[PDB]
Amino acid sequence: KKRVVIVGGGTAGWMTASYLTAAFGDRVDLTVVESAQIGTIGVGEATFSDIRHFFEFLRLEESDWMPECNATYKLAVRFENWREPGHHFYHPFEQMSSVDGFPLSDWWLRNPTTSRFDKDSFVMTSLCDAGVSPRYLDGSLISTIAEYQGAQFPYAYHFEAHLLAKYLTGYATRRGTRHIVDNVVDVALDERGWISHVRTEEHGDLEADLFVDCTGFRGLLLNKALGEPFVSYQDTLPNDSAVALQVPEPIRPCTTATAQEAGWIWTIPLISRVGTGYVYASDYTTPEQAERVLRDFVGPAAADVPANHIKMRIGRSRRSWVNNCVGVGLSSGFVEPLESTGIFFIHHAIEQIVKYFPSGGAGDDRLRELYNRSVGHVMDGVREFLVLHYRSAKRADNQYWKDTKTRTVPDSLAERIEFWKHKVPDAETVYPYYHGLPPYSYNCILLGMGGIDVNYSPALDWANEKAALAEFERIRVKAEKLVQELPTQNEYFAAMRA
Amino acid sequence: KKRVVIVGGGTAGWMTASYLTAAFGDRVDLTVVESAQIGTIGVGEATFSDIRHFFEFLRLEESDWMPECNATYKLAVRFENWREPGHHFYHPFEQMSSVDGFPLSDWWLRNPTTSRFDKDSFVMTSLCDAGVSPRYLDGSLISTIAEYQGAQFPYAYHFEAHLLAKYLTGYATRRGTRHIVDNVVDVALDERGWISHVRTEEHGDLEADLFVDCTGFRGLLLNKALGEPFVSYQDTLPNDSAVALQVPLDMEREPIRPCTTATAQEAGWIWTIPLISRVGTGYVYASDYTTPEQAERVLRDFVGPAAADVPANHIKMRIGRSRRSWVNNCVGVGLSSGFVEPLESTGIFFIHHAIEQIVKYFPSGGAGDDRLRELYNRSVGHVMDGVREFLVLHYRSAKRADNQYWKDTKTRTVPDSLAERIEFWKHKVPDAETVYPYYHGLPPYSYNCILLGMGGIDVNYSPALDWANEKAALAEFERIRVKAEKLVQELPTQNEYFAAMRA
Ligand SMILES: Cc1cc2nc3c(=O)[nH]c(=O)nc-3n(C[C@H](O)[C@H](O)[C@H](O)COP(=O)(O)OP(=O)(O)OC[C@H]3O[C@@H](n4cnc5c(N)ncnc54)[C@H](O)[C@@H]3O)c2cc1C
Ligand SMILES: Cc1cc2nc3c(=O)[nH]c(=O)nc-3n(C[C@H](O)[C@H](O)[C@H](O)COP(=O)(O)OP(=O)(O)OC[C@H]3O[C@@H](n4cnc5c(N)ncnc54)[C@H](O)[C@@H]3O)c2cc1C
Repeated sequence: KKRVVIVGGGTAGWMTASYLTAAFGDRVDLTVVESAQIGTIGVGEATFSDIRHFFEFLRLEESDWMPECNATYKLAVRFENWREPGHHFYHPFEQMSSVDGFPLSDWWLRNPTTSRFDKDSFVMTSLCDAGVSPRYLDGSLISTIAEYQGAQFPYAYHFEAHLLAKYLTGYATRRGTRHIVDNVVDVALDERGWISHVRTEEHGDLEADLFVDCTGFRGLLLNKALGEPFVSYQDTLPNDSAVALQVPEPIRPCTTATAQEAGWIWTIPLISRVGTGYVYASDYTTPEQAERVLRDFVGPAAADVPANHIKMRIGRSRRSWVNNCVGVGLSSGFVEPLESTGIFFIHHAIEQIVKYFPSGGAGDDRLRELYNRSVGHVMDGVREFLVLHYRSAKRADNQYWKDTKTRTVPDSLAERIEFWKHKVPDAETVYPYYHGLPPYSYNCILLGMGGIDVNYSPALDWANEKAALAEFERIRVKAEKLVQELPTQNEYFAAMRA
Repeated sequence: KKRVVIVGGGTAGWMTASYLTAAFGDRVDLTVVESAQIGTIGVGEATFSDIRHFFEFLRLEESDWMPECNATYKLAVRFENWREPGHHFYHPFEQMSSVDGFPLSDWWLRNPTTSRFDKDSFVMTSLCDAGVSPRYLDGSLISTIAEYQGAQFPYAYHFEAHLLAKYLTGYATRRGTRHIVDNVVDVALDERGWISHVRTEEHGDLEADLFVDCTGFRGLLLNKALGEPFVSYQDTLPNDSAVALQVPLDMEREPIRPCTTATAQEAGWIWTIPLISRVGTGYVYASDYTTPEQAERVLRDFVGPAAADVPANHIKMRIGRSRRSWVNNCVGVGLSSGFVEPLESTGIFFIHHAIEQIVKYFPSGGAGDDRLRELYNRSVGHVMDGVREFLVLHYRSAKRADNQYWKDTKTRTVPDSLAERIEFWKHKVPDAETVYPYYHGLPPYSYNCILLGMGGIDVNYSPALDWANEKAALAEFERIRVKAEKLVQELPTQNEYFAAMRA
């Protein structure tokens, strides 16, 4: 009978408790200890293509939780002004078809229907441009995380972080999770360096077979108590700061990432407000200037809203599971939210905690090794993907954007980029370990950002293009039909609440 | 405009010609040169989970080609006597379900319904045991190769190799392939080491933008002319020889079993490939442990009196792969590129993958061509290296240890990465995280089937399954059991199915 103690009551702590509750029911003992004094990070409002697995694993329907979390649909990230002023493109959550053995991006490079690869190749692009729900009013859409990401439309969500945490708190406590409001004030280690207990101020000492560090950037257990080194990603991704605001027509079904002079601004539309933030590199602009740029970007509704200034710890713990302690969430690592991967890292982590859950006996070192390899691959792969956003962005208007082309690139990515100049990204040339990103994602960024010239495959000069023309026409016909038929998110969620 | 000259008219040459015809039509000029005097290898009659992509790419229906090739269905490989005498198990061409994030093999280890993982977890196992067709008499089953292998039932075929070659010859020649029957007697190189032409005995010199070496083990262009080194796999897979028979049988006497059988022997294993009118059979063996004469005797004894007066085909195998399969303007396809023993019938898979990749990385003649060749070589090298690991696992996990040969399977070299995987697999059944990470045509369920069937390595179920609710897993095992018992009562035999196809 295993006991798990989760330290931290942010999104990471309550996702962990709820997921473990859904996986193990009352057969594993779960305790969350969270501080009333120490706040959560206060952001984290957009998700990634994994996310439908999480809510379905909890056996929750969208109507169960979306109204309570002011949640909306996220069908894509909309990138504005990365290639050039006034240009936008999408990374949509939608599989890219292959025709006669070549991805649609290859055919598009040879014979584009329009100048917009995303518009020609994915229906979700038109839904985002039109501002419609992916689901009809009758509810219809137009087991592992990986399998859910393989769905035709593996869409995601926007939500209020605090409301999701409160929702998941009720979900987990109603299903047996013990909820302690207290500070962990000491982490006691035994002679072999394992955690023997966490000491609280008022609830005594908590023992467990597994301690989950969900304490955020501070990494109280994994980093402080166990001394696990942290590996910076700042050589390749200099953005180290953010300033965020919550500020009270069709709701656009995507996150917007609008490139700025020293970083980029997110727009996350919720049911009753917008979450917004400027992620920036402090070497290139000040917190004062970044807040000014953000408030100016939002406009007069951002006048007297309080700013949340955040210094980010960018990188990952060398190992996320050390002895009897596993870091989940910001304690394990973090990269800038350009593709909204933080909750994906949490979700992946907790799926892997279940997968590699220890017995207490033989094999546990190998299970921990596999766990650590899996989470390290996800973060290292995503880091490559994020670097590609900056390395392929065409804009070069100032020192910041010029430096994206000269700074460190992971060596393996540099080689992939050289291949991608003549073969569009595919399974052979993408980071080969699971990191949540199928090849179409790389295609969307590479072609959208527009800074690297990509050649279509010479074979397409001799292949008959009839099937490819037919597939582009099918997508165009479907997109124009869907845009006329689907309701807005406003109407959809009004009916859901009703 | 572009010119491709294919040297060799075995399975590799005509698969290449027909595939390029289907990919490019008449927009590329194709020539096959093949020797009337140098025969083909004379074996290669079972295929792999990739294969339905090939025929569909050529826009062929099963009724178009199967009767002409005396073809049958291959739903699995049946491994006999590898674990222990009298034991069999399958590697079936059927996806393995996962329940609540764990593969069915994990749940089976915790709570097996029967002692047979393959019977409990795959419907195709029962079809093979029962000897029935995967398709009803009405034809119903119960764009890239990888996507075809992802089908629920990515089944394969048996066929007469020479009849398939003849069929593909007609297919390609009727669609514009020039067919030269002649010997290539010289391969001339230009100053930069590229092939300038191939000289034939009677048809002059042939130039091309791309030469495809389909000359078999001899590798006339890739290994001889261009000097490309060959990398032996014999450290890990010692089987180096084969003796084969084609045995006519009244295959209408009894149901044709829808699988290849691999029956372990004292110094290797014997294949049985059932066709419409005969059986292809052969003994793959290690020459250090038995002689050709003893191997032929064992094979003839295994087949029985129907092998009387049937001539034996003794084959020395070249086991390994070319260091690079595409060098300058020459790409090796088939045995010229590499070979591993046919334990999982992967040779035609290698050809099929190679020709798909030839189309994928087809050169322009200009910038980028070195990178395209690099990607091609990496892709085919990963396929062969991954399949090598998978084959080694058959021997490394086989329980039988009754003689020196089978004892030596446990002490022989194992690729270091596979040795590490095996240590993980003792506590986590194979999955995407632990299997060879590059495409090699083998999803994780394949590793599970071999690991659990061979029975020589103890595997523990995941500790999490002690706390996970097993209702959904029991429901899935029951669903498979119910479906399998229904299907075996309803499906026709292959005999009936193909009799109606011919009608
Ligand atoms: C600027 C920014 C933008 C982001 N945008 C996104 C996005 O769009 N999408 C996304 O998915 N993710 C996003 N993320 C990531 C996301 O915020 C985190 O992945 C997620 O919120 C989980 O945070 P956490 O629970 O790990 O840490 P926190 O929110 O910091 O929670 C830490 C918890 O530990 C508790 N704690 C700390 N010390 C103690 C102690 N001694 N005793 C008891 N309790 C203690 C605290 O009280 C708190 O409950 C963003 C992050 C940042 C910084
Ligand atoms: C024992 C054994 C069992 C096998 N079993 C299977 C199996 O079950 N499944 C499977 O998929 N694969 C199997 N394989 C592999 C299979 O045989 C090959 O994948 C396939 O037959 C392709 O052979 P090839 O065309 O490359 O060579 P070959 O059949 O040797 O053909 C070579 C061709 O090149 C020609 N040639 C050679 N030199 C010259 C010259 N100078 N001029 C002109 N022409 C020339 C020959 O005449 C011939 O046409 C097996 C192989 C062996 C050895």
